[PDB]
Amino acid sequence: MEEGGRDKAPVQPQQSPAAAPGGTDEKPSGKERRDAGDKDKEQELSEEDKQLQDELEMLVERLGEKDTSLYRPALEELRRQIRSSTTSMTSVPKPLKFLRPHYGKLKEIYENMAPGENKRFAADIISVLAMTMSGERECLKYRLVGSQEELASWGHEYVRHLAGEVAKEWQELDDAEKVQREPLLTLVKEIVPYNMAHNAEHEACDLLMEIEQVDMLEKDIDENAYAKVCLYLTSCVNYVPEPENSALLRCALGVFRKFSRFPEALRLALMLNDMELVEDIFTSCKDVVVQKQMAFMLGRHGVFLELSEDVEEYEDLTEIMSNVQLNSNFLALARELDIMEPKVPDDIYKTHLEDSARMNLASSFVNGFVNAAFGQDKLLTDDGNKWLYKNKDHGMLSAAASLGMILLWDVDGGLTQIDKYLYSSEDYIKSGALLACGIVNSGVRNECDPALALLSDYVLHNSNTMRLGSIFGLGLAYAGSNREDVLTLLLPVMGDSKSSMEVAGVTALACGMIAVGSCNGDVTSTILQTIMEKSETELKDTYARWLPLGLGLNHLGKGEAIEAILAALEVVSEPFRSFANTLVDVCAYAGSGNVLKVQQLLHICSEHFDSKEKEEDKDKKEKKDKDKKEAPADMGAHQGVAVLGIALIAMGEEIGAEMALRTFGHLLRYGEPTLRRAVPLALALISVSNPRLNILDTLSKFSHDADPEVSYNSIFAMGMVGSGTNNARLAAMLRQLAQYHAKDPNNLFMVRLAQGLTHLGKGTLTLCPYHSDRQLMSQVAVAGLLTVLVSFLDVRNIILGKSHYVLYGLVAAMQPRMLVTFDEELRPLPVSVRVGQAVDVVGQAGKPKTITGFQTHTTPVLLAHGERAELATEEFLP
Amino acid sequence: IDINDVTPNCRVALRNDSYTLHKILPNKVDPLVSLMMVEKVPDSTYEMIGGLDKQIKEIKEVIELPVKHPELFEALGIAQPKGVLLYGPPGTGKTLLARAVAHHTDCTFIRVSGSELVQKFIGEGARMVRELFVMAREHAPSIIFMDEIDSIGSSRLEGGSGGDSEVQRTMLELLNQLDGFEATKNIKVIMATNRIDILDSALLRPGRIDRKIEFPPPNEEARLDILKIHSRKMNLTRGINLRKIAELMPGASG
Amino acid sequence: TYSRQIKQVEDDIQQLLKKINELTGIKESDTGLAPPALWDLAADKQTLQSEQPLQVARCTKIINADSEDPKYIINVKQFAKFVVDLSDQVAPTDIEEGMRVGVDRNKYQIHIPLPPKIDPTVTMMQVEEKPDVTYSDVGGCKEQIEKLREVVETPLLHPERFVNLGIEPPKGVLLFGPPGTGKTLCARAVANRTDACFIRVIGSELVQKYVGEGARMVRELFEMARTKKACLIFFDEIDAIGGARFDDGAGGDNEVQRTMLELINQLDGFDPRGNIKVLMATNRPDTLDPALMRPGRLDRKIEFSLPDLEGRTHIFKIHARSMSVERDIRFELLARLCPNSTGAEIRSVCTEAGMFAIRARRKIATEKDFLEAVNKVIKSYAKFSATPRYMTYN
Amino acid sequence: ASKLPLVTPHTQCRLKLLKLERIKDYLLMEEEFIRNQEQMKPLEEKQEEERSKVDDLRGTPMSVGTLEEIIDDNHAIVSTSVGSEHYVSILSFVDKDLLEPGCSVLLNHKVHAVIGVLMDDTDPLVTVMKVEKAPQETYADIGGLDNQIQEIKESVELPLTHPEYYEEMGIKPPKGVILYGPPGTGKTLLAKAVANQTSATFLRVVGSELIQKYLGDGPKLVRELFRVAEEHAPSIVFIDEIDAIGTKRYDSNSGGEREIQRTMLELLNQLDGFDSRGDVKVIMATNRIETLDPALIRPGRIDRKIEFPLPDEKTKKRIFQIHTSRMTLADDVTLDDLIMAKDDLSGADIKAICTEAGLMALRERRMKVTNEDFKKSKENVLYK
Ligand SMILES: Nc1ncnc2c1ncn2[C@@H]1O[C@H](COP(=O)(O)OP(=O)(O)OP(=O)(O)O)[C@@H](O)[C@H]1O
Ligand SMILES: Nc1ncnc2c1ncn2[C@@H]1O[C@H](COP(=O)(O)OP(=O)(O)OP(=O)(O)O)[C@@H](O)[C@H]1O
Ligand SMILES: Nc1ncnc2c1ncn2[C@@H]1O[C@H](COP(=O)(O)OP(=O)(O)O)[C@@H](O)[C@H]1O
Ligand SMILES: [Mg+2]
Ligand SMILES: [Mg+2]
Repeated sequence: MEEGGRDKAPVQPQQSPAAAPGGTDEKPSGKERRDAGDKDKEQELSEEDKQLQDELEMLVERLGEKDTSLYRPALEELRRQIRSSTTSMTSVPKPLKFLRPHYGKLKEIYENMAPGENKRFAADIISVLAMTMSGERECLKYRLVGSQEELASWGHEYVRHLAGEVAKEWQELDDAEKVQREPLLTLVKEIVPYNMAHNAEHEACDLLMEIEQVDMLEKDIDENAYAKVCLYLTSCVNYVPEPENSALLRCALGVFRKFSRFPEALRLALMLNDMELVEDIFTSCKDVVVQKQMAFMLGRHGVFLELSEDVEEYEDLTEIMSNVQLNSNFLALARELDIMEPKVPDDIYKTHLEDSARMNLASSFVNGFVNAAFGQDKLLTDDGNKWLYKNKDHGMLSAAASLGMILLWDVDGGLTQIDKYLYSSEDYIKSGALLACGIVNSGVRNECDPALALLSDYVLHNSNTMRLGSIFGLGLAYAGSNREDVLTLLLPVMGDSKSSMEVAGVTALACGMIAVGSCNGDVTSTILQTIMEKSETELKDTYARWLPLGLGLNHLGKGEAIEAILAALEVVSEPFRSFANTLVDVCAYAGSGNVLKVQQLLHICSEHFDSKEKEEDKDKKEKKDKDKKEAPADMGAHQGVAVLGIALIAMGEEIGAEMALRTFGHLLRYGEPTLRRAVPLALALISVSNPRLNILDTLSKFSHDADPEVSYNSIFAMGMVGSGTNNARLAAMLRQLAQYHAKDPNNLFMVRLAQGLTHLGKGTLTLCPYHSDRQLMSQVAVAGLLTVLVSFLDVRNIILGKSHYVLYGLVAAMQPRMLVTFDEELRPLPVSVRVGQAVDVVGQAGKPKTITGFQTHTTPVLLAHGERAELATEEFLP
Repeated sequence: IDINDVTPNCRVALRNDSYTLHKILPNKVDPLVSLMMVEKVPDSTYEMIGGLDKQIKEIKEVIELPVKHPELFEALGIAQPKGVLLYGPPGTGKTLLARAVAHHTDCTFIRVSGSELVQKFIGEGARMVRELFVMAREHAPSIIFMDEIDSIGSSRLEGGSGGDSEVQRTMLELLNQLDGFEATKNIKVIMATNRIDILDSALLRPGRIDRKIEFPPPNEEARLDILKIHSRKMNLTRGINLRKIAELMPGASG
Repeated sequence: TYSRQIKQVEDDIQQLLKKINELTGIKESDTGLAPPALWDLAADKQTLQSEQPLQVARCTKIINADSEDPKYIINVKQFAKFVVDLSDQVAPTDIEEGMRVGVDRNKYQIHIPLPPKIDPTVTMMQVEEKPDVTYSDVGGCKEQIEKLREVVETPLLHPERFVNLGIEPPKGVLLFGPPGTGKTLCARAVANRTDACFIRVIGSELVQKYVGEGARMVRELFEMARTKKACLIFFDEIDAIGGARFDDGAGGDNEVQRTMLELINQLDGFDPRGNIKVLMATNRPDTLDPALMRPGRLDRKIEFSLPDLEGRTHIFKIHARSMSVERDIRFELLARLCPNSTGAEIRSVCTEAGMFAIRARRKIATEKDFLEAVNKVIKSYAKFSATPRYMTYN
Repeated sequence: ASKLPLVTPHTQCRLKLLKLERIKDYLLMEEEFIRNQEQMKPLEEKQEEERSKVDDLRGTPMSVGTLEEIIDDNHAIVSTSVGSEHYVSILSFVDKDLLEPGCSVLLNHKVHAVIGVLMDDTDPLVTVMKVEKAPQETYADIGGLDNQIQEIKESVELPLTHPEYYEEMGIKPPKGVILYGPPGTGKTLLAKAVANQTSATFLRVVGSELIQKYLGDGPKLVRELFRVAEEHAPSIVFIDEIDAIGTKRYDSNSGGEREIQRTMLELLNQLDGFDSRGDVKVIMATNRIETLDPALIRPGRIDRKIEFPLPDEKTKKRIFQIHTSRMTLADDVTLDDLIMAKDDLSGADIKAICTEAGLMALRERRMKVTNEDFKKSKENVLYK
């Protein structure tokens, strides 16, 4: 190699620092002049971020590193101007001279004091001059300083101002990925007190640029998915004004504040609803937002939009109250029935091409599955009526309710259709008719029969199980309304303390799907009834399927978990009687990240050999491991699958050999080859040594997913194997139901509980009893057949793009592709790589698919989500 | 018995009840040895040459040199020749002057004739022909020799000519292989024929064959030299005057 | 800030995960060992329920029988033939002659019946999969699609109106036309939409080395087809398995004539195949044998011809609806510029227009790109064009 | 193992650390749960006892067989090497997922029960027609063309390097390419350059080897070749001098001219059949394109036709400059004199002249080449 010659800096400037010890005294001019000349030369070389090895900062580490370390403290004659030239010259090399743990040694140059206005001279670097210094200070120095002593000396007073200046300067040159690194520094510093950082960044974001707001809001919503409870509340309260204060869209804030309702507080949701009602913004945006504000994301929004200007602006709430359900039914039977939906498919029954009452009972379910999307039948199910007078009285009631299930979402003439066959004077016909009427009017939330017809059936409960078959339908028809009158009316049924235990259980399930938040008196009354009834008894798990389920549903949708702890303290008992310990705990944990909490809950008993002592606790723990799947971010799924394989299937006799495949249904409902092949491996095999009925339930959960594909014919092959093995009375009905449920029609397969963009979904509550409905033997004869059929009925059928205008003129102008799965990209961030599709129809848009627009459409109504964007006309693009 | 000593394709002794490995038998004859014993090429050497000095020089400059001295060719920066063609009337020395050259430079002599007795020694089915290289590249300094049969050497054409299933198409395939797609070096091909004017045009392109050597019928001096060479193996009498005997022969062949 | 610490933590986590996987011990697989988590329960029960309780049970073939006593004559491929009887648990009803049976190793007693031989080179022809084309991208030939679907699918879907009306539907169909027209694509669509079998076979697969092999393969194909309920067979490039009987001089190309004769014989005479529907395609039908084209074997003769004017517009629209083009491209002019062309040429025109757009930098293909792609693909490549000498089917 | 591909942060942001921490916590919880039963209720070794007993059941003499048929209830018919076939049972530790008819199955010696599955034995034809290492230097050695290279690049290289340009506007890359022109013009050299530069597996075959001496062997070769190409990987198939399959007739062929037709039909079937093709690229080269069947080169099978014309004077000078870069040329020689040597001189003649001149200089033991060497070399090479 070669040394010297061209290295002018390493000759004169290196000897100048050596002679500085002799120049400290009787040479005040030179100590500033040499520093200024070196700073100017360094700034000239550092004006470009390409030559890291500067001739002064990098070449001084041979012997000048100690000189820089011995500049401020080993002088004793620093001035008010020399100190600036000492701190500035020592803050640049000390940050990188040290080893990896340099965050704890940044106080000797830069953190000691602020030299002048170094932020003025820090605009020529990205993350080297001052951004690195701010990050180092916030990593260790400010973290320990500002954890509880934010008010301190210049190491914390001006430190906050410097950090804010650095955060502003990150998004000041180009608003590049350094702007994204600014949110990281804002989150790391004062994570719990993130409100101050958010307030500091809001002022910069509002006045920064008009196009620098959408990306910041998207990044904030992207990173809002994981934080502490207080941190999550602060984030949800800081990002609300991002689309409302800084931005003028005024439509994505109300839609995106759903995550700020259950997690933070109900008062936040009430304030958001009040503000949306007050901020009318004419009618277009407000009506578009409120159309999916009845049962798509949340409810009880038709009572706060009744202002004094109820003429054209505030009257639309009425359309939300009752007209929304009728409009949805008309759309499902108008744009789909006239395109591809025939009068009666009946194709599932004809698949057996290539005799007990069980077949007759499953025929009703098959007919209901194939009669979806307003499939009203006028005496088209005469087989069920004929079989109603032979056997299976409960099956007859299920068949009668299947008539209402055929005419789903009907409130116009559904009651007359049910009353056509209702007049039978039977202990099961009345219950079936009531269930059919309730299923027909699901989601209407109207005052059709609150206490007129439903109360008429409830007032004659001096009879058999007909009393219990008259509250599930009424509760389902009032699930979307949290009115306290219905809850109070249903409370006396559970509190009657009569022999009708089934009525009390159905009342608890019905009220859980109506109100799940405040009014702890209902939960206290349910707990008192359970303590009075189940304490002096040792009977079957009818109480366990009603008391823990009722307690969890009554206190469902609250992330504070204080109510759950209070209930656990008030329900202190043995672990066998404490089956609600994990059920109420997981009901209050609808959507969140609780891997550590799950491990702690499973730490009570990991295996413990399951010595017939805490079987209810083990079942609750297994069900709990199925949780944390509402918003798993496609990360916890693999770990959960591995844990289920290595813990339940790998080792188990009763708990791990029967309910191991139960969690597969709750994991997902779209249907993927990996899960469909893992479950088939443990379901197709006979394994007669184990509980074959459990294997049948495993198959029923393998095919629990809707939207069947062309591979479902393989299951039909197993049907051939079911002729001799897997006896008909114990497996044929289950296999037929599993095959039929997946391919019901073509639409109405959304059982994943995901509304719009990332909504947690209250529909899982309707699926919550269903997951608890199939956990034992004796299939379904009296209770299961009445709940497994109508457990969930709140699925949006098909359409994702329609004008929904006053004249409804526009039909379809879109282009479909795969869903958007990008986080950081260029300005027009790519969505997917499946642009190979383009259709001009308003039909099925696909589950994991998104449709974009062209021809200067841009969806000027919502442009975010909703599946019912109005897409207002625009002509600004020639 | 250690595994590393158990090389593939070896003879071993197996016990009866458990079929466990017991010993290692001496060896098995390689397929190359069997094939060459079947062909029975009558090897020779330089001392059996009559009046072919310049041919010897020409073939030495192409065959011997780019094996022992590759640096001599790298100094000039030229490609190493790979193919040689020999032509002349039959019975003139071509095979003898390719076997002696192969023997003196210590090269494995392989000849292919498309027969079917030796087909079991190459491959089970041998749908292609390049598979011979699998048996050739493990004897790296080797030479492949193919002689054109009398179907063209003597019978020329069958009435419409067309193509010869032997010799020429095999050489086309071989020369197409070792023209850049071959990694192993020190492999060469030799051709023997007569009346080069009947070669197909695809094989007369300038970039294919790097040298062509001629074998004219012997003259009086060469005939006398061959008579002198081949007259040693008999009990002769002092004074024969072989010049007259050589002059009597009107130069037919050797 | 702490990028190094995070990277080290992630690397340590990955290494620990790999180490834990190695610890669990799902290893080996040199000999075909299943992972321990799979055969963990199947470790000891099979030792005493599958090793001694189960026997070797060799397979043999019965040749004939006699009355009033079983006394069955059993033949094997390598050992001798014996006289034997049944076992205790087998009825004498399902012991019909000429079919494979199970036999002991010591006393030679029949135990179970077996299915017959299958010749795996014939078994590989079952499709077992579905291509991904539909009838929605087969534009330009609506009438041919209707005429083909009237016979291929409808009788199999609703077999109640034909029986009620006492009409027996046709069985075979042949598709002919110039190359590139569409035949194989239509066959793909049919195989996609179907629900029964789909046994595909190409004529070049029936040319065997030994004498008397093609007829055997055809017999095995039709036996396997008859075994199942009812499903379809597809013959591709039928003009390679038989042209015409022309034996003059030295016998040349007549074993293939025997194969063709066996194929002909399997479709008529002494209880025809019955519930099997075949369909064949070729590009030069002028060379097929007269005895093969008569009704009763090839009832339908759908013809595919070059599109006139609107077929070209439909092909252009359906091959370029996943493009990136502007709003002012008219396809009628493009259709008028190629008077006699096939669908393949139009698809190539679209692809070359896209490539010309990609050439320099741009993101949106313009009209000039389409015009110059048409000029370079149709006018310049008309040297080869493959078309003029097959419109005469020669 | 694709456990979690969500590493979108890829920076020093809190997102990457949070995702890594969550994945690590989940993995640690899973490992603790897995080892809870491994350390709390083992009840057996469960590590070496299993292998010991499966080896005890599996005897030391171990024969082989071939699958014929399999029944669903975990047994199958296997044929022995001698010829006898049995009805043995299939064990439960034999990972019954790769059991395929014709595969070598490892059987016991006592009761012939299925106890294992054995790997394959390579194949003595794959190594025959597979390229191992790059032949020579890339396009920098070609010179002259500068226009066919971009077309072959668009056909082959771009989808491998940049499978994003085609996805922006949704088109498919061109299917096939064919190279034609007078002999000695640089088709095989460009194929060599493509094989050097690319990263996919390269398979080559001369068209004169597609005709065999038995009946029904050509179609078998084509089927097996394309099966191999489709089963390895994204690959490139190079067939050169294809026209030689039709312009030459050999008496060694048992069949006449009809077997050539059958081979053609099989080749068309393989090129544009109806089953899924996968991702295979085909390159063809010939110097007589007027004798091929037109139905073989229709759009949809071969999409691009590329012509190689005879070089001009500028290309002649460029080829002189290329081929004498490492030669010690004396100042007497001039390339312009040799430029006008012939009216239709080709690329191969340049290399022939240079090489033979070098040889002639080597004969006389002279390192520097003179003008007379070239003067005699051109006469010795061209004029005959
Ligand atoms: N009606 C059509 N619509 C769209 N594309 C078509 C149509 N007809 C033919 N094609 C095009 O033809 C191409 C190949 O067609 P195909 O191979 O089925 O034809 P063919 O008549 O069977 O050919 P060949 O005689 O060469 O076997 C397809 O990739 C498709 O782009
Ligand atoms: N344009 C060229 N640039 C450089 N070298 C060339 C060129 N054209 C020909 N050559 C030389 O010619 C030699 C032979 O060329 P190559 O065998 O690839 O020709 P081809 O086009 O395949 O002809 P053929 O079909 O007659 O075999 C090359 O190795 C190279 O040295
Ligand atoms: N120049 C020669 N000197 C001595 N013997 C020769 C000469 N040329 C040929 N022969 C004889 O020819 C016989 C072999 O013939 P050969 O030349 O190998 O056939 P071909 O001409 O086909 O190569 C040898 O026995 C050898 O004695
Ligand atoms: Mg075809
Ligand atoms: Mg070539």
